[PDB]
Amino acid sequence: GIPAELRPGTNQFLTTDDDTAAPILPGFTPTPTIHIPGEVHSLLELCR
Amino acid sequence: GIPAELRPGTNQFLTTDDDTAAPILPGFTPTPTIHIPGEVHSLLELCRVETILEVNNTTEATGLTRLLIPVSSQNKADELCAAFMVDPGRIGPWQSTLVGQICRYYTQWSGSLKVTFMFTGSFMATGKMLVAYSPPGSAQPANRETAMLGTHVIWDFGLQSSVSLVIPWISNTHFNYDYYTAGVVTLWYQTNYVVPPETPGEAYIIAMGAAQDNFTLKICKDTDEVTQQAVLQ
Amino acid sequence: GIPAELRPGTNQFLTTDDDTAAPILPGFTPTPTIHIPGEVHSLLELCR
Amino acid sequence: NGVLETTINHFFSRSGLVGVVNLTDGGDTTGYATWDIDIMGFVQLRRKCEMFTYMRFNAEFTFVTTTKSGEARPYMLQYMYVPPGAPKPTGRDAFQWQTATNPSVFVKLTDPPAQVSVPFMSPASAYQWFYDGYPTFGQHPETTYGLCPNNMMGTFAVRVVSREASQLKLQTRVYMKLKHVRAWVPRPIRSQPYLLKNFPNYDSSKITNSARDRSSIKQAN
Amino acid sequence: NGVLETTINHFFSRSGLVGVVNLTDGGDTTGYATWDIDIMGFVQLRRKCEMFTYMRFNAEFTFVTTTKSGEARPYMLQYMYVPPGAPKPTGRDAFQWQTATNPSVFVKLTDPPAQVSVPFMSPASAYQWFYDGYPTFGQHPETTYGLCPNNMMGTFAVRVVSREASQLKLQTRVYMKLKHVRAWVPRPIRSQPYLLKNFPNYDSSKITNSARDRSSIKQAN
Amino acid sequence: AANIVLAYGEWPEYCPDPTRPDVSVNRFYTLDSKMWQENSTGWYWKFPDVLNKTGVFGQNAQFHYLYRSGFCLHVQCNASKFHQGALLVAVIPEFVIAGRGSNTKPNEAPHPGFTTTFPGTTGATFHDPYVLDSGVPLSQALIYPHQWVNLRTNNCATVIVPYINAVPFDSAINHSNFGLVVVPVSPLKYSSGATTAIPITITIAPLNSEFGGLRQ
Amino acid sequence: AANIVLAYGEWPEYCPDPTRPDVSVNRFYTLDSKMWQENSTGWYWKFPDVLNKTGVFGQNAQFHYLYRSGFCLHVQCNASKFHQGALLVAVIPEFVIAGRGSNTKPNEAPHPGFTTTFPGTTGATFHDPYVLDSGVPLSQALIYPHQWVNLRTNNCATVIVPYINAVPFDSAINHSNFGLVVVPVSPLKYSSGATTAIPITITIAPLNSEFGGLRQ
Repeated sequence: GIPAELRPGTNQFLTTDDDTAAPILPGFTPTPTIHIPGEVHSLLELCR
Repeated sequence: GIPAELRPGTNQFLTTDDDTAAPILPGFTPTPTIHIPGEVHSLLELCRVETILEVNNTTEATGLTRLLIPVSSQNKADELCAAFMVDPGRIGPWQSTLVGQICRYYTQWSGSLKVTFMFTGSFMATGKMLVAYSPPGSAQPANRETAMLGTHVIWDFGLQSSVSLVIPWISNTHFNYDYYTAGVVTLWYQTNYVVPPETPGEAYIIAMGAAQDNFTLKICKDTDEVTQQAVLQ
Repeated sequence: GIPAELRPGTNQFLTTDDDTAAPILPGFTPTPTIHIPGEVHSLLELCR
Repeated sequence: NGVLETTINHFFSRSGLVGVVNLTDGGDTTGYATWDIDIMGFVQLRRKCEMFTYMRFNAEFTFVTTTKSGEARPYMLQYMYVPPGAPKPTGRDAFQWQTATNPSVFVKLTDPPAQVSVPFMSPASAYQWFYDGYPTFGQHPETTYGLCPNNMMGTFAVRVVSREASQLKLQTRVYMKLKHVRAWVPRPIRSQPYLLKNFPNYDSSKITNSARDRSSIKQAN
Repeated sequence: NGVLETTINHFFSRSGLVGVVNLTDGGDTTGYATWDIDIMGFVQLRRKCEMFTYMRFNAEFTFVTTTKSGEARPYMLQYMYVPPGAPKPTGRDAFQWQTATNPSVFVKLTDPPAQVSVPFMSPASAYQWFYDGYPTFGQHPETTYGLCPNNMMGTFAVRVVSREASQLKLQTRVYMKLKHVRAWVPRPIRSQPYLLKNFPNYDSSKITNSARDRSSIKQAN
Repeated sequence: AANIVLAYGEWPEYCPDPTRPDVSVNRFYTLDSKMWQENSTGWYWKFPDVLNKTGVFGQNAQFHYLYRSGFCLHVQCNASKFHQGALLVAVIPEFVIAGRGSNTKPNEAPHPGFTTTFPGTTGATFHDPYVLDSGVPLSQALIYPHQWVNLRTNNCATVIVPYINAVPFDSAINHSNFGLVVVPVSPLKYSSGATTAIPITITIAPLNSEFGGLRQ
Repeated sequence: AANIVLAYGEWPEYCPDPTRPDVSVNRFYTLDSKMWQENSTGWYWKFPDVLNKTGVFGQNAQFHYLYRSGFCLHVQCNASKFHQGALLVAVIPEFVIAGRGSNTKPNEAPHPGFTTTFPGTTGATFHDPYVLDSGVPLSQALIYPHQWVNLRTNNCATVIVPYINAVPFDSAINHSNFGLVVVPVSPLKYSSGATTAIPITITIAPLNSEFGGLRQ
């Protein structure tokens, strides 16, 4: 197969990392989102 | 999934390797960089600066006087004033310069060097020196006459307050019995030092040197220049 | 991440194999080659 | 002839050892170990980054951990990185370790080393190892001269993950690689030995000469 | 009919065993082991690269390490490569091992072997195994004949990473593959056996004939 | 005026689009001259200090919380044709003197006093100039922006330095951006009967200045 | 002149854009002829040596630190039609003789003496030519640039060799680029009454020479 080599940082759990975790329920489609007024994007909007 | 096979070199940490390490703070954006003047890209930019050699280093003048080589009235013409080997990488006068200290971090160098002299005597004083370079393999020139036959510059103080001499080529090579033979540069009295009355009869030459454009270094290593080993605390 | 599966022949050192070994000195550039006469490409050149 | 070995970035490459920290479990008093990030620690890398004034870079740390006898065993470790300004763990069991904003890497002792990168953390546009002045604005009436808080890069702390104490003993060699290095306004490189860790202070009586002496000025070896 | 097996590069391929080094821990006097890189070591590969004069190539080393009984255990090892011109480690605990410019590979004993590549390190444009002359320029007044420092390829050193000494005993088979091989100005291949390692010297009294004899010239087997 | 040294090949500029004192701060300030003699060991001036307590420039800096500017420095040495010597005029950023007289501990390490760190208008004097009191090799001081003033040749040295720092603005009282070091590399020599002590005059023009955060 | 051997099919050239002695070094040098007889075992000349102490070429090489050139070699053998034999004229790069008389240790191993390694103008003589004193099989010496000079046929052998080395320039005194080996493969035979000893004359023209680093 494709030759690969493992590098340091293998088998480590970094709390701040980012990557796709396998969905526990792949075929589940969640309730579609409606329009709820007053959505907050940034905290700066909330500081002013 | 994608079939894979592990190869030797797996699970090894190679200090000199290169690869992306996972950012501990992915969403952090650092302070944008402004313009700070005097940025340094290569160390060669930093070698070409000409800095003072210590040509008088021996157990007599200890201090700032260690940077200065003298001339006087009592010295007859046609005799040697001072001499020093030209290599950046060994002990002696070049350890004070950048090019000398920067060559401690690299095993092999080669290129052309630039040696420059400056005269601090009085505006009224006058004389001449013969500054000559003997290529490697030739020994210490014994006489001014044989020194003249090589690569030299007659340098008259009254005319020029500074002279410059480009040594053509110099580099290290291996493969203390080798003792790395390299060239030497000597500085001779062409004529005795002439001075008018009511003027000091003793002056100093100050010598400084730097690399030129084609000077290159390679094969990095750490310096023996410091034995300190982790002050800390 | 990318789903993968290890196959037999993993973690083996085959003397005759071929693959990139990590350079111990990545930033080192070797002395450029000059022209040296009498280069030998094949041993057959040397049999004749 | 390739210039690439003399560039300012290659000169700081090649991860070296910036510190070592020891860990022993009595379980309560000290069950942990902490190491402040300081690149002034040893004298090789100190003397290199003191030939410049302002430097801006990234750090990449690799944690090599073994046991006292040296043979591993599958114990799990936690490497917490407390960014500058956060409180440091005061105990093995302290609540500091569950703080979400302190990133961590859980890695077993039998694995290859753990590796992370740190960004450029200063509020200033670059680090400066030479600061002439005082940190305080409060009209210092007048030992605080030269020390600027801006260079704090954070801290690592290490523990063993377990409910009870495990009697093993560890030390962690921490290798740091230095990436994307920009450097400004160079200095001369130090002749004299170092005395105090964080300060330029040197010895006035013992001053060593920059160039080894010889017999006479006009005799060349 | 495919020429590719006779090319000069395929003839030097196929990593073989270029040396073996033993390691034992008393912890202090010798806790380490060092091996200079020499491809003249054994007689198979020596006789091949002595049929040429100038050769230029890369090296690829693979370190197979086992224990005396042969069964592994997860101890960590350090392979330091000191490039030509650097000082060699004088002790297990010596400061040589923390030098940043000496690359290293930390790998556990239970892993697959560690593998690295070396570039072409000579200042000259190619290696030369036959040098007629003297290394010194100092007018040799006249055992130093034939030995050129240019062929120094560096050195490896091996230690076990630990704070205390571990009583295990190891030996390291080191296999070397030879890549991107160019070769020039061929020689004849040696008839006589080798006596001294680094020198052509042979035995004048015992000279062996190149072709095994037979009964009579005019009788063909 | 024959040769100006332009530090780091870059000219002073204003804030890269914080106020400007028009042309009001533009004029020469002439410091008290230093008297150089056979045994003189050198001098230095922490620069955004020297002008702190003197002049219209001084009132702004003490009453404003942030500060930015470059400078133009002129160093003249008046002396006859019978005097001889050489000086090294260098502008070295973030010049930090050091405690000498080694006692190495966390506690009793002899840090410099404020009068030794910030000298004021009268500048200070090197104990041992060979290390520049930095522990660093003076023979390498030629890295920085520098000029040789050699009595044999021209007696003037001028250097323009831009504002350099990791931040755009900084306090004028606490932080000293660059120091100005003047050392007598080759000692002064004169024949008997000549005037014994040679004066050194340094004139500084705070060109391209900015201030902010006034304090009533 | 019937056939020239052009070593490795490549002509001498100058430095691939270090000085040139115009045409001044271009001329034939004729070595002392060697006297070949029934029992003669062969000869060799370390080449950038033979000319080192003799001639205008010799003064340049001893007084210059670096050296580069190729050569043109002519080997003539004068002899009657009643003499017979054959010689093998070969130019073998980096010819390194070897210590014979085996004692194998780190210490007492009998390395060759300087007079044996660099023979000088008069060349040297093989102890046992069968191995070429290299330990290598002479029967394979035909690899190198070579010519047969066979008294039955033409008596001249000419070979042009280019400068070969891993570096562009090298010292003339210390390093001997190539040796010139002349061996009597088939022994000389002559009838009674004929002249007993046959001379061998080698003429060498240092074409395309360069020097550098003169020493006063």
